[PDB]
Amino acid sequence: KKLIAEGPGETVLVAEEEAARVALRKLYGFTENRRPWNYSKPK
Amino acid sequence: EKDIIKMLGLEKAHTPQVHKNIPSVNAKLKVVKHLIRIKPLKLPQGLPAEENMSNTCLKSTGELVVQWHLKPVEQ
Amino acid sequence: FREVVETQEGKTTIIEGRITATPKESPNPPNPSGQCPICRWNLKHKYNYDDVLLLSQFIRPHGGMLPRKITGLCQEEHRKIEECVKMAHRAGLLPNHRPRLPEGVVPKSKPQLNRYLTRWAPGSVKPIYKKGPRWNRVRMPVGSPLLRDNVCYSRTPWKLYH
Amino acid sequence: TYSPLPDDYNCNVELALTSDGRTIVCYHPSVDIPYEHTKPIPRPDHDQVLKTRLEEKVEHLEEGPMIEQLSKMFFTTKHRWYPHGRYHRCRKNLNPPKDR
Amino acid sequence: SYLPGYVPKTSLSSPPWPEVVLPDPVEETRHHAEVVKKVNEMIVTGQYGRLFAVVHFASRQWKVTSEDLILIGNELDLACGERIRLEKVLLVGADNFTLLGKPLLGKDLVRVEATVIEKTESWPRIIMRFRKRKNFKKKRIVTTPQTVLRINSIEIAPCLL
Amino acid sequence: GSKAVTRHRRVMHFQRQKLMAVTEYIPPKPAIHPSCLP
Amino acid sequence: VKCTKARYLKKKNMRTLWINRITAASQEHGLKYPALIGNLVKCQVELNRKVLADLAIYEPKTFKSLAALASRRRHEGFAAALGDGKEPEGIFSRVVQYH
Amino acid sequence: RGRIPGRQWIGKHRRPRFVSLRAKQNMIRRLEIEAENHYWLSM
Amino acid sequence: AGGQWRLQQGLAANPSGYGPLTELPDWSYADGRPAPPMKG
Amino acid sequence: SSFSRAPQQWATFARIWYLLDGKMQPPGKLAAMASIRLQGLHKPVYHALSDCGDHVVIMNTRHIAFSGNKWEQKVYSSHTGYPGGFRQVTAAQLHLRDPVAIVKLAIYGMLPKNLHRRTMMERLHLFPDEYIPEDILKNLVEELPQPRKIPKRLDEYTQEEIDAFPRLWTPPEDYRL
Amino acid sequence: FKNKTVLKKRCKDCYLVKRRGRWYVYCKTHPRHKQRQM
Ligand code: FES
Ligand SMILES: [K+]
Ligand SMILES: [Mg+2]
Ligand SMILES: [Mg+2]
Ligand SMILES: [Zn+2]
Repeated sequence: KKLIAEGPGETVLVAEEEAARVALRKLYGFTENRRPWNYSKPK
Repeated sequence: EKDIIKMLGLEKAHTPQVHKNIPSVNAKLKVVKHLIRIKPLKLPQGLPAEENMSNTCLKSTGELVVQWHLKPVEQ
Repeated sequence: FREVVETQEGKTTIIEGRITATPKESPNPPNPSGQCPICRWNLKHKYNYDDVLLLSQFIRPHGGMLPRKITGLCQEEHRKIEECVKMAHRAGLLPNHRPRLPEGVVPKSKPQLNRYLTRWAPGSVKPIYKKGPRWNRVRMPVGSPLLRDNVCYSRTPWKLYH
Repeated sequence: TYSPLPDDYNCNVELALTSDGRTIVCYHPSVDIPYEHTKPIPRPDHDQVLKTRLEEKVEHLEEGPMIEQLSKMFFTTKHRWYPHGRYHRCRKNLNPPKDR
Repeated sequence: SYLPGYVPKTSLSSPPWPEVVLPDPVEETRHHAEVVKKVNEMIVTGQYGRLFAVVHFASRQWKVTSEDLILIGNELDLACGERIRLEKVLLVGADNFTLLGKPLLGKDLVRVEATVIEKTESWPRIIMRFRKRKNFKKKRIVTTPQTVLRINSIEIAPCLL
Repeated sequence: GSKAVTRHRRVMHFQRQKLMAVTEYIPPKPAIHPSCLP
Repeated sequence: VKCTKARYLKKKNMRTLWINRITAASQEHGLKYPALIGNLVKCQVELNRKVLADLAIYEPKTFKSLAALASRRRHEGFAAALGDGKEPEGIFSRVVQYH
Repeated sequence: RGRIPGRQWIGKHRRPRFVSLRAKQNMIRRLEIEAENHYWLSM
Repeated sequence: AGGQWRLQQGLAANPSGYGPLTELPDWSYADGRPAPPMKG
Repeated sequence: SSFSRAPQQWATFARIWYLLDGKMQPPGKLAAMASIRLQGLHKPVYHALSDCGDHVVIMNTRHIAFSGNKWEQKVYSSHTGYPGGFRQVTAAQLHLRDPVAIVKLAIYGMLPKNLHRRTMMERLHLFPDEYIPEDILKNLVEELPQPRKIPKRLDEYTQEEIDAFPRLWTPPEDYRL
Repeated sequence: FKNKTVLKKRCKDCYLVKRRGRWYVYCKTHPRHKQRQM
C-alpha cells in the first residue's frame, strides 16, 4: 500500500505496462531527472 | 513649443537633462511645462569630483550618487 | 401585536380584539445614538435583497410593507428596504409571506422562471426588440439604484444596467 | 496552520528566507496518491461442437454514414473527414523536422 | 453588551474573502531557519539529480539545463571551444527544492558554465518597404551574427545559511 | 464647420469633454449622514 | 512586406501566448494573473513571462512555489494596508537594497 | 438602423464620444505632474 | 507591471535600467579572468 | 516523470470531462466557464492549433436564472431568409420552447468566431434536467463549482441563525399587524 | 384616454395611479379626464 510507480496509457493494460517500466527506471537509477553524466576533467 | 524642446535638449523622451534653475531657463521651461516633468537634482554626497566622475549614477529619486558599487548593502 | 376574531353565535356577531405576545428589540444596540433601527445597529449600506432575516422584520404576514411611522425607519432606509422586499418576493425568498387568497381560489399553473435582482414587475416590462447602436444602447436594468451606496468589496462598482 | 496554497494536490510547499534575506528557499516534495484514494483495476471482463470462428463483419459503410460514425466517435464535425485534392496533398512535408 | 462596531451578520456585513492570519514573525523566523538547514543538508549529501537554472544573458532570460543549446543573437568575442561562466543566475531548481535570487543568486551558491561551439550567421532576413501609388519600394537583406552555446554543467554549493 | 454660437448644443472636442468631466463639482460628504445623529 | 511587418506581430503574439498560459497556471492555484505578476515583482523576482510560461509547463512544482510566494506576499500587503503602521514589515516584504 | 449622417467624427451631427473612467484618471495623473512642475519653477 | 512599485523603492521603473541585473557582467572566463566590458 | 515518449504525450493532451450544474445559475457565468474549458484556455499548454479543448457537461439548464427582467426584455433574433422571415422571441418564450437554447446561445457567442467553434460545440453536452446518459456519467472527471452562490430562502434558515440575528425594533403592543 | 406628456388632475375626483409601467389619470365622475402617460 505504498506507491512505487505510476504510468499513463490509453488502456488499462497499456497504462499498467508503462507503470512497470517507470518502476524499473526508478529501481535501476535511469530516471529522466537523474544526475547528468559528468564530463568534467578528472581531478 | 517644438523649437524650445530642441533648445533644451529634450528631443528624446524619457531622457533626463540637467538645467540651471535660473529665470531665463525657467522662462523656456514654462512654455513647455505641459510637455515635461521637472524635478530638483539632489546631491546627497555633494558634487562629483575628478576621482569619482566615472562612478556616478542618477537614480529615479533625482539623487546623483557619486559611488555605484552594484552590491547589496551590508547594513 | 393585536389580533381580531369574528365569532357568530346564535345569529349574533361578536367582534373582539386581543393583545398577543409582542417581540422586543434586542438589548444593547451597538450604536445607541442611532435615530432609526438600521443605523442603531450599524447596518446602513450593509444589507441586500437576499438578507431576508433583516427584511422579514419590517413586513406584514402577507408580504406587505409596514408603515414608516410604526417601524421608525427613516425615509431613505424605508425606501431601500421597501425595494429590497419587492426583489425578495420576486426571487422567491419569502415563500411564507404569500398574498391572502379568498376561499375557493386556487391559482392556475404558471411557468416557473428563476430570477433575482428584479427591479420591475415582470408583467409591466416590454421586450427590447430594437437594441440601438453601441452609443445609444437600450440596457436591461439589474438591481436597484437605491442600493448604489452599498459597501462595495470589489474594485469594480455595481453594474445596474446590463 | 497558515498555508498560502492547499498542499493536498501537487506538492508540499515550504517557503523560507536565508538569514541574510537575499535568497528564497522553496522546499517542495511531491505528494504521492494515497492507496485509499484509488480504485481496483477492472481485470474481470458450453458444449459447442463446431470450432469457433473469427468472422470480420466489416460492413463497409457509405461515405455519409461512415463520416457520421467517425464524427460522433471523436466528437468532431464532418468536415475533417472529407478528402483533399492533389494540390494540398502534395504540398505537405512528409519529412518534417523533429526537435527531439 | 455588543461591541461598538458589531454589525449583525448580513451578505455585506463582512468582506467575501476569508480572513487570513499570518504566522508570528518570531516563530516563523525559527521555521525558516529549519527549512534552510534541511535544504542545505540535501546539497551537502547530494540529494538532487538534474538541475535547471534561469540565467539572464544577452538582455534575455534562458531556462537552461546541462547538455542544452542556446542561440545567442550576437557575436560574443570568444573563440570556438572556449569555456565561460554564466554569472547572472536568477533561479536554480531541483526535483525537491528551488532557490530564488533577489533578483540574482550569489556567485558562491551556483556556478553555470558554458562552451562556445559555433559562430555563424543567420539566414537572410528580407527587409522590404512599400507604399501604394507613391513609387515607394526598397529591399534590404540582413544577416545577423549568431553564437551557439552549450551548457556544460550546473553546480550548487552548500552556502545557504 | 459650425459657428461658435449655434441653435443646437455643439459637440465639444474630446479633450474639452474630458476637461469638463474632470472638473465637475464634488459636494462635501460628511463622515456620518447628519440624519443619523441626534 | 508581410514577412517584414510580421516580425512585430510575432513578438506581440508570443507575449499574448505567455500571458494566457501563465493565467491558466495561476488559476489552477486560485490566483489571478495580475496578482502573480504584480506580487512577484514586489519580492524582487524578475522572472519574465517567457520563463514563467515555460516553468508552468515543465516545472509545475517550482511554479506552485512561485504561486505560493506571490500569494504570501499578496496577503502581507493586505495586512500592512489594514494596519496603521504599528505592524513591522512582513518577512517577505523586506526589500534588498543595492548601493 | 442607427446610422450617423456623413462621416462619423466630423460635421454637424457626430457620433457621441463618452469619457471612460480610465480616460479621466489619465488626465488627472498628468494634471498632478504639471501641478508639481509649477511648484519647482517657483523658486 | 510593477513600474510604480519599483519607483517607490528608489529603483528604475523598468528593471532593464540601472542596477545589478543589467550593469553587472553577463559572463566571465571559466578560469576566473574577467571578460572585456560589454559594449552597452 | 520518466514516462515513455508516447504515453507522456498522450497524458498531457488528454481530454478531460467536466460537469457543471446550471441550477439557479445565470447562463452568462455558466457560458464564461464553459467557454474557457471548451477552448483549452485552462491548460498551461494551450495553443490555438493544439486542439486541446475539453468536454463540458452542463445539467439542469432548465433551471437557469436571469437577473433583473431579462426574462421579459432579452430578445433572440433570427431570420428564416424568406420575405417576412424575421423572428424575435423573448428569453422566456425561447426557454419554454427549447430548455437548452439559452445556455447554448450564450456559449456559442463567447467562443472564438472561427472554424474551430463548431468543433468545440460538439464537445458541449447540455441536458435540461438532472438525468445524464450513463455513458456521459461514466467519463466525468471533475465537477466545477457553481459560479453563483444560491441565496437561502427565509424558510431554510435554522433557528440558530434566526436567533443569532438581533431584533432591531420594538413594535407597538396595540398594533394589529 | 388621451396621451399626455404632462399629467394633470382636472377635478377633485381625479386620482393618479401607476399601472403597467406608466402613470394614468383616472376619473369616475368625468371619464373624459382620463389621461395616459406618453
Ligand atoms: S437614522 Fe441612521 S440610517 Fe436612518
Ligand atoms: K457627420
Ligand atoms: Mg469656426
Ligand atoms: Mg458615413
Ligand atoms: Zn376628473
